[PDB]
Amino acid sequence: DEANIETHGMVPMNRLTDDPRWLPAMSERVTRMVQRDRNHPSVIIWSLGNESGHGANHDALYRWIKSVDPSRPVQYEGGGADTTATDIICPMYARVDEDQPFPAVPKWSIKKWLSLPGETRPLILCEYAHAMGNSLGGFAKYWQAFRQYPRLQGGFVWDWVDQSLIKYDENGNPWSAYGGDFGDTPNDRQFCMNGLVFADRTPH
Amino acid sequence: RRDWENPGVTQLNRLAAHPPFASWRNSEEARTDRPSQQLRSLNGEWRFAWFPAPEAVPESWLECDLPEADTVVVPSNWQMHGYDAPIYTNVTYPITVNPPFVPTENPTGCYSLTFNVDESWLQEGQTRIIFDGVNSAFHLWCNGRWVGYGQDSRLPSEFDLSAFLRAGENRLAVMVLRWSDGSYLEDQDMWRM
Amino acid sequence: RRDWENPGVTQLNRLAAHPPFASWRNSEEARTDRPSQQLRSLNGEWRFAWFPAPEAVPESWLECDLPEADTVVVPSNWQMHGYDAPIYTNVTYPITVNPPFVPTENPTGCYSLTFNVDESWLQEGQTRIIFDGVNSAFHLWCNGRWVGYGQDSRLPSEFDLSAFLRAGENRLAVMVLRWSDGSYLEDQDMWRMSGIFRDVSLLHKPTTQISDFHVATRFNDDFSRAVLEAEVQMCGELRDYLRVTVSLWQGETQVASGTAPFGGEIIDERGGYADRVTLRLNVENPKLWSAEIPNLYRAVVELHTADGTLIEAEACDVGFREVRIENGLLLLNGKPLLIRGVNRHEHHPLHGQVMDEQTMVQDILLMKQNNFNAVRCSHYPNHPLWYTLCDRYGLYVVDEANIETHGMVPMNRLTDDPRWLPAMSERVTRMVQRDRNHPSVIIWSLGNESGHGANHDALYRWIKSVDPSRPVQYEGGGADTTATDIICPMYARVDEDQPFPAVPKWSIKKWLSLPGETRPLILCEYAHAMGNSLGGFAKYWQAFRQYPRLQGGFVWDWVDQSLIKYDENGNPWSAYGGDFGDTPNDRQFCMNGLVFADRTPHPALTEAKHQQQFFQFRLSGQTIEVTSEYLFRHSDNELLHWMVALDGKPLASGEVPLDVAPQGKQLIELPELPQPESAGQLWLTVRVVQPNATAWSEAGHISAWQQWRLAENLSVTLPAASHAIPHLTTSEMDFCIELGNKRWQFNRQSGFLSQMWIGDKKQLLTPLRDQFTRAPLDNDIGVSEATRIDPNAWVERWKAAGHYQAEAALLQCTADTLADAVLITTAHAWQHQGKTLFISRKTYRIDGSGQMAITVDVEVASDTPHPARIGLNCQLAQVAERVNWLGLGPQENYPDRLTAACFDRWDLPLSDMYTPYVFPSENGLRCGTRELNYGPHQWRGDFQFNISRYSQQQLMETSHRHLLHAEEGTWLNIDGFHMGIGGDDSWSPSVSAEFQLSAGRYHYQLVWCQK
Ligand SMILES: O=C1O[C@H](CO)[C@H](O)[C@H](O)[C@H]1O
Ligand SMILES: O=C1O[C@H](CO)[C@H](O)[C@H](O)[C@H]1O
Ligand SMILES: [Mg+2]
Ligand SMILES: [Mg+2]
Ligand SMILES: [Mg+2]
Ligand SMILES: [Mg+2]
Ligand SMILES: [Mg+2]
Ligand SMILES: [Mg+2]
Ligand code: NA
Ligand code: NA
Ligand code: NA
Ligand code: NA
Ligand code: NA
Ligand code: NA
Repeated sequence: DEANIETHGMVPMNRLTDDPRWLPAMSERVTRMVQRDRNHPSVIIWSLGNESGHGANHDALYRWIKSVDPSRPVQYEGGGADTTATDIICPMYARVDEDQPFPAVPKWSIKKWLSLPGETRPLILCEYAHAMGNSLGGFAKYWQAFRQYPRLQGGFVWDWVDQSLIKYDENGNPWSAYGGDFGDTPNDRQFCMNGLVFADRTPH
Repeated sequence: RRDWENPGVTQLNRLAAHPPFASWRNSEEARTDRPSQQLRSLNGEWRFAWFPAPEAVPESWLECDLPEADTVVVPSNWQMHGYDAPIYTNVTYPITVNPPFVPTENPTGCYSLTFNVDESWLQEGQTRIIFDGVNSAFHLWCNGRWVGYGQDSRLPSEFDLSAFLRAGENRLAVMVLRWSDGSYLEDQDMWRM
Repeated sequence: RRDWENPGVTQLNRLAAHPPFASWRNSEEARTDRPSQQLRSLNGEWRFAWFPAPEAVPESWLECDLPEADTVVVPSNWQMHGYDAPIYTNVTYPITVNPPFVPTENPTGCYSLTFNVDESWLQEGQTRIIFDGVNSAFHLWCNGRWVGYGQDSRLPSEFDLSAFLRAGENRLAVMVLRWSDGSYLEDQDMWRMSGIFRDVSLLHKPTTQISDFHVATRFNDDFSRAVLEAEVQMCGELRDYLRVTVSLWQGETQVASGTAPFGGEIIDERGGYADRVTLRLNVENPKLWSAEIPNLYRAVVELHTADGTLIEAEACDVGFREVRIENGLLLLNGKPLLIRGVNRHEHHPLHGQVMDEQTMVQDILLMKQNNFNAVRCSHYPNHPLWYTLCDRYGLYVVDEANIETHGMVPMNRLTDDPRWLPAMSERVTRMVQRDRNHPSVIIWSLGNESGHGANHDALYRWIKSVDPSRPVQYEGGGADTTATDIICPMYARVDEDQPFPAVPKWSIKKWLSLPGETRPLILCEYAHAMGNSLGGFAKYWQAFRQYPRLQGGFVWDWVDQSLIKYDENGNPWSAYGGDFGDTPNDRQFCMNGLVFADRTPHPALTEAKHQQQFFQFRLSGQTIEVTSEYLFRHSDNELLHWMVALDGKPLASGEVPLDVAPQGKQLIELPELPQPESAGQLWLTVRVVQPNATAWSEAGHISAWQQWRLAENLSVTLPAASHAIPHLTTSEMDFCIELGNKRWQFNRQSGFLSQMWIGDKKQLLTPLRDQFTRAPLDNDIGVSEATRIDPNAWVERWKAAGHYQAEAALLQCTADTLADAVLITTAHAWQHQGKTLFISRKTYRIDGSGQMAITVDVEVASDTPHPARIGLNCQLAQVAERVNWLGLGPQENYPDRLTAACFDRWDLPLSDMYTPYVFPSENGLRCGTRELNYGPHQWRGDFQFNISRYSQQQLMETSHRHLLHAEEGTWLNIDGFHMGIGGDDSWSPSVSAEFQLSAGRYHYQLVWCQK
């Protein structure tokens, strides 16, 4: 269960999340979620949000949750996926054997990430195997690693369904539309379609 | 105030968050998960009118249904009704980056509903309204009188209507803003509706 | 709306918090800390009008001054000018508890000011106004236009007036609310006042400016190398030509410097802070900061173009020091501290909560002169100058968020509520943003008496995250919760456990070793100094020195919160709770200091000075071992003075230079001393004297002392036979004895010495009789909340057992004629409702020398509560100018509070033998007395005494010191034994057992004679 906080377009990404003036607004998105959902057994892990860099408000909120509801781990990928604000190393798109050593927020090979000096947490990818169009190449590589490495405990594919929208042609025949198709601009075209299933639920 | 341009005001008069409730008055029904007569759905047909900005909303909308509004299903996203376009942006915010402000041209959906309640609710008890999801922020009025305001498009916003209810017909007016300071925290890679 | 009843709204249009700015436009002035033309004071005469609720304020006010307004000085607390009453309440909120609402009648202070602004300020840049402290909430308008709103009485609120001002004359209108939702977080135990009580200033900054800056210092392992890191952020016009230069100076010498363009390192996938830059300066062998030697450097932060144009400059004093807890110890610069602390409120008997430089300086001098090295900001951020002063003079400070919700039930009702998280967070976050660069602040505190809520854990974490250089502490919820890096209890005792449910106060020694516990322990409050108190102080200090993890504590507290009132005659007098019509109130509970409100010391101050000494001594024959407790400095301004005296008669003395390294020792061999064969006890006294004056002390200041008994020669000398023998005359009603010009009359019905004559003059106004009670001290009374009431308190136990009303029953009175004397023997029983509480048996032996030897043996029922004292009392007819005694002194001292007193021959004016505690009680006792001289009398034995013009009955029945009246003659209380005074807390019995008179049988002897 993930809080409704995403500040991706900021520069740098934690611009708001590291600022105390935004703590109150972020805080409600995290605490009201816990207050509402805490008795559901299916919820096993709380998430602080998505792509918001890593700011001190995150550390504050991680701690709030840990004190109020000790029954579930808290995770958060921002800022490097292994920050002080996450109980799980939860990268997005880290590769199996290949490192992607970006400055500040590298994406190590998942097998390698586990054994970095002093690291002991479980690793579960918050997002992996980007299913955009003809994709899923290399999927088996992940599964084989998950099986061999105890601490490699799986991940969440990105994503379940294409966000395509229906539009109608001259004749009233429906068609699958994407970014820009509504005159919307700027837009990111087909980037909203990344599912394992078409919008009507027919499988890819 | 332009409460929608102030990250320090994320709600006004909103009640506290809590797990799903039904106010069952019979233990066995609560046990079986059956319906509660104390919990009613207002989903269905509502009156709706679109405006280019909150400054364009006529004050009379508070007191009476606008002749130009249309009748639409709620819940709904307005773009799906063709009132305006849904926008598909990944990273780049759909509005100029200048926290906490938003554009002056800020599409506004005016929703309204005429309803009434069981006599016993006029009698005693607390009658609240629950909006499971309003995107991105909104002001609420009942029988022309202001009730409160709420942000966070993905959690319920509840207000106590007890003191506003009246006998016979009652009118809700909900002014929803497409953009608000809450949008700054709602940059997910998806259609912006 | 009513923003003042909505915790979700704590400000409107308020600017971000930041460290002290002045916007200098010349670097040398910034370096020198000279005044800045860009920072003006708006303090001074303002116009003011009081209203009973915000709704009574007329609209016109916004536009123009109200004819009936008054001109008053700002900053000020309006209660101090008489507009309404300050209220004195401890725990119970001054308003009805119903968050977040406040009463509809809510005193509103309308303040206004017409002032000028130079055209130049408006031609360019930004002009902001800064309100350092407004209690409790406020709206602000400029030239009739609404600017913004602010909450939190203890931190600055700043607003941009750039668009609101005009050349020349301008007018502010400030509407201040006494009560707001902010009041729910401002329940500290102090007077409840209101107004613009801190400075108001106007600051000009350039459009492209330094919007914040943080200074850090990290060290190598032995502190021989440091790296100063300063992160600077700007607002405005971001351009490639901009640069920041940070230069560090030691005196007029620049020791390091760095220049860089803006653009910090990459921090995430979206890049870095292009509006930030971090400069790193290497400093070799830095001079370190500590309370012992407050070495400072000056960091100057210039914002400029690369080609050389200074945009503006900000600056700060920098103290190189590291604070860390390791292996269970709080270390400063790698050495373990021993906190000699005190809690200090910002209180002035005339100005209320307004602080001024002189007062602060005065407090700091007195603190250091009395061996304090630390202060806790109970319970809110202080006036900004306080920090500058602590940085410069050298005191460790605990900076505390202005959050206290004591009156809630349970105490964490609000701190555990997420709806209150935003309001609490601003209190913590803006405090840290303003005060993070001050070296004096070594620990952050989350507030006080607010229970332990999840909001505390979140905020603890926030700070740990933005500022890893200082520990975070918080006592609420049991003192050792997950929200504190230090076990910081309030009033935990040294050896005695107080196992309250959920939040027990364990003995401090035991607390440290509870299973799994490893943190250091520093009391955030201890040794409650209310009235005649500080009993047991030494017990604490002994433990702190013996247990490494017991690293001290902050006494509660520095200064009594008494306010000045004026009588019909216009004479000033000290007032406390309820003295302004305020009610409910907690009476004198607001007075708990080591000093009176005008800074005159209470006697307990001297006990704290001694126990907090920085030199300890041991004696072994002819050798004195001095040990230094300083961690960083050598004893470079100190000499040891030693003196040996025989019962006060000086025999030999000398001085020897002290040269002891920090934590080191020095042995000092004393010369061959007297061997007088003449009777008496030899006493060695040594004092540490500072020969040179300092920033905080004068030449000759004494910083430490200690005494030891050397040899004693008991007297075996038989006094000569008298050429005389007293005669006895008896009648049914009296026994009268005569000897020369002397006579004593013993009443056969009462059984006491009823009159004595020397020559022809009567000596007594009241007979000499036993006394087993004292006018109860604040600690005997025990109250922390003014009807109620504790049956377990001392005072109630004695009252109920009948001690104050027991009547002497005569059991025997006989007279016998001796060879060279007359002897009177008496026995009396004190009873209460059929119960015999005490039995007093005595003998009075009058000899041909004119001496009267009185022997007394008392029995105390084992089942009655231990009595306050076992002694005699009488009202002497004579009123003498001076008191001369051979015993402990010179200041008042009690059994559990006499370590500081020294045995010598003392001589003081009568009035010095009375302590004017605001709330009167037994006072002025001096213990360990062997001879007492007053007027023509002399008393010898081994007793404790007090002497003054006020009877115990009077002290007991009067509530304020100004209402006392000297009685005729002099009251003298001479005790064989006197109970401890207590003080571990002032709201439960606190006198240690060893200081309780529980022996059952007591024996004392005195000789009364003339001189
Ligand atoms: O990093 C991400 O990758 C996905 C790309 O399709 C999508 O934007 C997810 O919301 C985001 O977390
Ligand atoms: O516990 C406490 O005791 C002191 C008693 O005077 C005073 O009330 C302090 O504010 C409080 O923290
Ligand atoms: Mg808002
Ligand atoms: Mg994204
Ligand atoms: Mg408020
Ligand atoms: Mg220069
Ligand atoms: Mg010009
Ligand atoms: Mg309190
Ligand atoms: Na695995
Ligand atoms: Na996508
Ligand atoms: Na110690
Ligand atoms: Na007090
Ligand atoms: Na010396
Ligand atoms: Na009294």
